[PDB]
Amino acid sequence: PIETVPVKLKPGMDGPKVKQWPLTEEKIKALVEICTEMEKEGKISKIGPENPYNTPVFAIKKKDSTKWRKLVDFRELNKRTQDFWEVQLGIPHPAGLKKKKSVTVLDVGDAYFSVPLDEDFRKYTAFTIPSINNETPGIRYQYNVLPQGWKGSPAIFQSSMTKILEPFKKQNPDIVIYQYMDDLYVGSDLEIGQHRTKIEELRQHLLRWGPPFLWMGYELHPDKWTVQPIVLPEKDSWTVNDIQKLVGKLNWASQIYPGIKVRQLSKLLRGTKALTEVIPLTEEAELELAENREILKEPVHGVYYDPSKDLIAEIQKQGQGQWTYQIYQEPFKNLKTGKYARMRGAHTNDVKQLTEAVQKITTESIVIWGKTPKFKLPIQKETWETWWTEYWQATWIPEWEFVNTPPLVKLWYQ
Amino acid sequence: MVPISPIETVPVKLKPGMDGPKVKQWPLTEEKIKALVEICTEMEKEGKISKIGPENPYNTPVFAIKKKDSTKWRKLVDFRELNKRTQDFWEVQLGIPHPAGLKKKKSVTVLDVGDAYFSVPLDEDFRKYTAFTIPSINNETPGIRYQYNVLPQGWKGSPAIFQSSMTKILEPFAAQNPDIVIYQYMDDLYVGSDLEIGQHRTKIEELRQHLLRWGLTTPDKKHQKEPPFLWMGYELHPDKWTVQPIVLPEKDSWTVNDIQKLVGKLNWASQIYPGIKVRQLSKLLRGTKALTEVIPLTEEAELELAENREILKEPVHGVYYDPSKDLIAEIQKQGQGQWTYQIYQEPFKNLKTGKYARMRGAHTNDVKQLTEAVQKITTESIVIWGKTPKFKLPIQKETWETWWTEYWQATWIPEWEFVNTPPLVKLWYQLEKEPIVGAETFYVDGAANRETKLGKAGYVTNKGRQKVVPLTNTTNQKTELQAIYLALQDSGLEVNIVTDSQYALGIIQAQPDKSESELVNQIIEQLIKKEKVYLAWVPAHKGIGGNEQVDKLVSA
Ligand SMILES: Cc1cc(C#N)cc(C)c1Oc1nc(NC2CCN(Cc3ccc(C(N)=O)cc3)CC2)ncc1-c1ccncc1
Ligand SMILES: [Mg+2]
Repeated sequence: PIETVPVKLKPGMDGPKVKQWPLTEEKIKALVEICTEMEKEGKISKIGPENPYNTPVFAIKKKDSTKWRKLVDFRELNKRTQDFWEVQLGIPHPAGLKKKKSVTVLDVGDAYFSVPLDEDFRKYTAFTIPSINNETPGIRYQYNVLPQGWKGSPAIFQSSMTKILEPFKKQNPDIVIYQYMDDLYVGSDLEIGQHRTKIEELRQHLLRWGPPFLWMGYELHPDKWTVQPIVLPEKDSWTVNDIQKLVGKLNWASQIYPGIKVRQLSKLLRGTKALTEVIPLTEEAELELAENREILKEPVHGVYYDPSKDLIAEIQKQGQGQWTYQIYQEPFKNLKTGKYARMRGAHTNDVKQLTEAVQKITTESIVIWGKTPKFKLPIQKETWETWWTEYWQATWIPEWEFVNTPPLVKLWYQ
Repeated sequence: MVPISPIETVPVKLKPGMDGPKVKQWPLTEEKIKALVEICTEMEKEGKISKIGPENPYNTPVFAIKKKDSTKWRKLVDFRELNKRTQDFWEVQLGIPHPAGLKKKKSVTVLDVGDAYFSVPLDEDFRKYTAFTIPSINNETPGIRYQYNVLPQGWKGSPAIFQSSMTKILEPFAAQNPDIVIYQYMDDLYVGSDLEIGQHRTKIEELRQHLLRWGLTTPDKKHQKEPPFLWMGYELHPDKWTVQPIVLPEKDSWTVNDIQKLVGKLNWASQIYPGIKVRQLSKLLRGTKALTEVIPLTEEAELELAENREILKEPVHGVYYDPSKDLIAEIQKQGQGQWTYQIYQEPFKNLKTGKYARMRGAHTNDVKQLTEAVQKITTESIVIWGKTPKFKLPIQKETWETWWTEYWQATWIPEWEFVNTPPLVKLWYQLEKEPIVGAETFYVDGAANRETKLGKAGYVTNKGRQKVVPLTNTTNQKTELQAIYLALQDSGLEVNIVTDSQYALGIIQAQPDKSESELVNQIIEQLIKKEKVYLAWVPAHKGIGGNEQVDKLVSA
């Protein structure tokens, strides 16, 4: 690769001017060592004060690894980089990736460092290694090659990636391969035994066709990904409180499902009764409950993925290490719901658990639709922004907003 | 002649679309013109400026200004127009160091780099934009035209380009001398080390020998100011640091700007003076922008101000950082949403102190404010020391565990230990997760007419107890809260409450312990008095008995 691709920002937009956030000493030291090596290899170069742009940088440790990885937060630059088409009008998302028995994720971002970047665009990738206590000037760099995390890197490299994968794609027509940013998602239907070595067959390919983190594989099983429909209790004796919670849940579900009825169940709540008093169900209420239970078994109707609109992901903390979540584009039309439990290594850290939930939900969103959702997080902004980088292990970063008012809805996914 | 290396030129451009300045030269007196000609003549011999022909179409006005005792003239090129059209730069001098993060240095030398400032060449393709004109005597010859060859004083890019050029020159010297520290701001160069005073200086001339590679003369700074160094408003002493002496003025009439300068003194003081409070003072500056407006001080601002003077009686000093020791932060609650903290490595020797004020809002509680103070101190400590301190907090471990395991939001506090320093942060009430057996059940409701603002609130219970109260000048949301308040007032120590108010649930489920709404505060006071409260929600207008009965009792 010797001839670059012309790239521009979007009309009427300057480069990013995003403040670098504070870094611990151990992350500064790791970034200094990493960037010293990248500079010797020519991937980045020092810049002068005539470059006013900046993009934040930090360092992570990937899952089951011991060496630091540089992570640039290109979220603002990506928003300002022109939309890509170039080679074709766009590759459609493989709807079959989500139905494979096993999907392995590979970090192929190091391959991007072999393609030079447009010399006119390089100034927009500027970043700063800060110093502790501002005692020295921050070390300023810009990229000479396609950077990991930039929207333009997989698009520009797509032609080269296709030619490297072609001998393997010809051999195996049943293996789905999807690329998202620095990640390669390789889905098969054969068993785990030498699915690993067939994935190892991928590694020697890129190795001979061209890495610090190539050796690792993030293994998923989307065929065994469970959904969470709406479930009504099954009881032999219903208290006033039980029926009251049931009517509230059914009233909420009526906004989602047509024909939900509570009038017969509301008739049992006739009078001013103690909350713990047992109420025998009438058969008209028993019948109404049965019809609602049947309605809630069929899927919601009029629910389609619109690739022009954003995906929204809402998350609720349910306690005891359990988290529920819903993905949608319009309210009350969920495209996906789910629930997690036992976030490893975080039994006494809420924020670490939430951070892992965000990464898992984003991974699922990439597999199903090929993009990341915008999160509504049940956490105060100042708590999240202080800590999330300490537990981040992915090479992409989604967008998020914060929920400050407790939703009444947590009870009805409980 | 010893060959000197050229200082690498920074390429500069104007903002896109913009052109260079074209400002007309002001009329000058014959006296000022003679002054400007002699000065610019000297500057041309030094290489700073150069005469240009008439084809350069840009111009910036020049002036001549007189001083106080020095009966001299000095020029002033007014680059305000050029600065507007100059590109933005990376300013490497946003955040200054904090003294509490600095380490002790046995020896410190201060050298002047003023003469070196003019060895920094200006980008050649940009010089044409710096053109200025000396008008001629009696306007009878063409004005003499000049442009700069070096960074002009008052030009936008001069501080950034000068600092960057010095850093690039100094980088190999610091990297191969890890025993010293080099810090530059403005035209002073500070060099510190833990080398003894003889060996120290040898490195100093070693730095001079390195700096002469680019032909930079660097003598010691005129009138070595003996300690403490007055830097960015601090007082840097060999073993300690402090704020420059603060004096709170004595006044009988306090206006807007006096109180605005008073928060700045107290805020600046709060970094080392423990226990400073500024709320009841900062509260008097709510919505006014007339800096001459006089405002009477509350009796609480006098109490707060008099408390500040007592803290400011004797100067306080902080220690410098020792990486071998641990880093500890201790927080105290001060009241009215105010918090103070101290950061130290050994007891009673603070590295620094500070304060935290709660954010604006209708409802709040102490645990959330404590969490916010922790995150602010954490972020500040990362900046100053590159690490999180260990926390000493006035909250019991059991209190925190109950809070975060039950709170609807994710929350986290880093490694910390309880310190028994009243007033302790507590949970003042805890709602039940399940209905209480044997407790009376209150179905509450309220409603108001938006036309007349007349409303009713009340309850009915499973024992037949009932109340409806008529209300004036109220809203739907206030009557829903009043109904809950009535149920709490008239019930025993354990009570089940059923409401249809999503607004009231949203407030109570936020677990406030204090509010600006007097009605919410009354509800909190009742909840503190109870043994057990179960609060249940039901949808309105849905045939739910008790709720239907009380809804039309209140709906007039
Ligand atoms: C931020 C900063 C401001 C000034 C000023 N003006 C000066 C310096 C050198 C400086 O930079 C650093 N200053 C420190 N220490 C400080 C300097 C030393 N005093 C004590 C002292 C001792 C003996 C004397 C004496 N002999 O009279 C007088 C005073 C303590 C503060 N340490 C590290 C750095 C640093 C710089 C660059 N990169 C990394 C670190
Ligand atoms: Mg009502």
